[PDB]
Amino acid sequence: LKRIDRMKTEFIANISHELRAPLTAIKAYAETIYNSLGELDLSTLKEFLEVIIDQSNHLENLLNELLDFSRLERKSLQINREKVDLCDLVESAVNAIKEFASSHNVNVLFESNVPCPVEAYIDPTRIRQVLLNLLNNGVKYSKKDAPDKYVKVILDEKDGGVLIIVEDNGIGIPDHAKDRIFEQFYRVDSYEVPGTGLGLAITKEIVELHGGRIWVESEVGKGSRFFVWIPKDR
Amino acid sequence: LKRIDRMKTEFIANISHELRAPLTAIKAYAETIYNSLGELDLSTLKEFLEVIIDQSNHLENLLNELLDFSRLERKSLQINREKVDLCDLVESAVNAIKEFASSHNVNVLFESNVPCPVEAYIDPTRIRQVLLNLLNNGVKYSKKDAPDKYVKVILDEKDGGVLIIVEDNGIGIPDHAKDRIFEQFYRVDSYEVPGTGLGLAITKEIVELHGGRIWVESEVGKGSRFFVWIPKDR
Amino acid sequence: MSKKVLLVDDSAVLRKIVSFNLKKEGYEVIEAENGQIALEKLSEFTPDLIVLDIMMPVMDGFTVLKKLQEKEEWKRIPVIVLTAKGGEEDESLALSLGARKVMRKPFSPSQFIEEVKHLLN
Amino acid sequence: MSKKVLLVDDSAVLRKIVSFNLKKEGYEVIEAENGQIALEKLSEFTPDLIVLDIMMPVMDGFTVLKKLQEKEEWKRIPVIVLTAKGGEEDESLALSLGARKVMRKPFSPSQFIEEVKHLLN
Ligand SMILES: Nc1ncnc2c1ncn2[C@@H]1O[C@H](COP(=O)(O)OP(=O)(O)NP(=O)(O)O)[C@@H](O)[C@H]1O
Ligand SMILES: Nc1ncnc2c1ncn2[C@@H]1O[C@H](COP(=O)(O)OP(=O)(O)NP(=O)(O)O)[C@@H](O)[C@H]1O
Ligand SMILES: [Mg+2]
Ligand SMILES: [Mg+2]
Repeated sequence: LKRIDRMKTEFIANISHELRAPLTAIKAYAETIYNSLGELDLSTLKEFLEVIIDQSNHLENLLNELLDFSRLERKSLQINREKVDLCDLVESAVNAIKEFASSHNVNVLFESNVPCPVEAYIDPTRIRQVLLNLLNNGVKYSKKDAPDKYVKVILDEKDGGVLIIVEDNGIGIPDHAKDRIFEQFYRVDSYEVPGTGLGLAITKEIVELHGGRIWVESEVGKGSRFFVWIPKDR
Repeated sequence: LKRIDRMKTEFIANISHELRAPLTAIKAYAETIYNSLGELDLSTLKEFLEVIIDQSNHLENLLNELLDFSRLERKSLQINREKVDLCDLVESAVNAIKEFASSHNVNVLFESNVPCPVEAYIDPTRIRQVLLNLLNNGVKYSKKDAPDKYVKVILDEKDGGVLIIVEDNGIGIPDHAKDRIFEQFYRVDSYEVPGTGLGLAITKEIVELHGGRIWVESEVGKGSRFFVWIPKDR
Repeated sequence: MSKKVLLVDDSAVLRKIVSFNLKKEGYEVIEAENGQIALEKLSEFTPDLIVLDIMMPVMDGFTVLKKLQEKEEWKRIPVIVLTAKGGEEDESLALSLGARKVMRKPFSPSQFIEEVKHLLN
Repeated sequence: MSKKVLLVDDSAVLRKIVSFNLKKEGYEVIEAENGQIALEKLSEFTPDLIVLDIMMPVMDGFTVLKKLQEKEEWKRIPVIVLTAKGGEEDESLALSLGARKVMRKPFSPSQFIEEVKHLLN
């Protein structure tokens, strides 16, 4: 009854898939700058260098997912709560991924049905990772052929706790897989998309360690919406 | 019963250790060049670029190890034989490691007891991987810092097949661990040494697919000697 | 007149680093984001060498190779396959589909350029 | 009247890029391949800021930290821990051993120099 070992070996090939693309860029751009120093103006030199730095951050995301995976098996993943302004924290996360979404054309909007500030007793680092994870998934799995592509977070306070929503016009999760998207290693198989299946598993562990829950409401083709409920725990 | 799942997760953490060091170097060097373009002389610029290309090749070895691990599971690894002079093959492997050996202060040798050429119906690509693996291990787990560190390759033909010996002044393999180093993921955890564990596992698969076998003779402190026997063919 | 090559890949990051090194030797680069667009740009002209990725949205590289060696004007066009799929059978399939060389990612820019100059003779 | 920094790590590949970015700001660099050599250099002078790696041969970074808060001539030296360890156990441990700040590997050089200057003022 231990078919989890069968799923871990597929996680290996997924790591090699996530490692194969940025390594191709780092190796090619580095040897290019080396053997073509005289054929580089200062703009293309900085551009190639910045491409090298961008791919290392992709691999840095891959390294941090392997460490947080080690902390889900250890069950040692801990949260360190601060008194953080929520609309301030979600603005710092929306600001960061705004440039990445521009490379794939996606408007990252932010609305707040409650007045900023929205203070809470949460860990700003892990919640920001939750925001950057849900926003990275909203832009990546967003439809390609479509005009005015967007992804919008909504700050709200329902049932005492704080309810955050992440809406997008993405491809939508089918009604048969919407249950297992939070389980580890699970991914909606449908081409050359890099992924490991741990994004929502760590997102689920971070939110549930904060004392709340996270679920998803999506339609096939229309869009996707993720919900995160967390108490203030003053 | 099924501790293979336990030894797989430790290998997952080993992938993160193998990824953390070159990524720190690629991130640091590529970002220094970007911010210090007005302070980098051309010697240091090419030197920093050279470091980036070197660390990218360290990660490329990591990518190809995960791909070969995916071939040991599927049992899909095949060899493509062609009549290759073995002397030109080993001399092509001791020089592809001679620079990496001089960095860690150690030289390579080639004492062939049979005059060249030595033609054999083998796969030169996979056998070069066998040689580079035994040489890289002959310089990685070498002596602590003792004088006269070397790694020797002895070409011979005994018992109807070609017999190669890889000698070194390494730390020596303990007699309690000499019967499991070829098992996957195994590594004598006797600190700052990167280790995947399946280096000799792929080496064993390549040799046994060529028809022959491979064993190890080692004494603690005296050094290590790996024996590879592959028959000649038509 | 300068040489012309057709660059086919879904990764714009790869198309830039290959267009640079291809233009470094004096060639003219024509990009195509997938296999279907590559066939469309194959109607405006006929290149002298094609660099083809395999895993691409819409139309994959194996389908481009099959469409190539069946239409005469495209039969003799040498095609290098620059694919991340370094599988055992993937190389033999693309080679059977008419490819002159199959290179794997990550790749060396100097090695790839020297192979392009080989097929252009 | 420039500041001098004691850089401690077992990888010359790291010490190279850190000694470069430290000398960029007009600092002096004194290297040490392990923790025992770092203490041997600590008898010759007294650094303004110490950069300390954890995973090292001979003498790791934890023992160096304990011997820093011991000898009351070094107890007031600001120490930056540049380690590959990331678990909350390792960070809080080095913090209790007298370290001022712990940064994980990989690290941003601009943020590292910013913290080096924040501790030197
Ligand atoms: N915004 C979205 N719209 C549509 N489908 C989604 C969205 N977010 C996630 N999914 C699907 O749900 C699954 C979520 O898997 P996840 O746990 O995020 O692993 P992952 O995709 O590898 N994340 P990462 O490693 O950060 O790229 C994916 O297979 C997607 O197909
Ligand atoms: N030349 C050598 N001298 C002494 N010990 C060795 C030598 N080669 C291998 N070993 C031992 O073999 C064990 C595992 O080797 P191996 O199976 O190749 O994994 P690895 O070398 O750690 N992986 P990688 O280096 O990434 O290929 C280590 O614990 C070493 O102690
Ligand atoms: Mg592709
Ligand atoms: Mg170290």
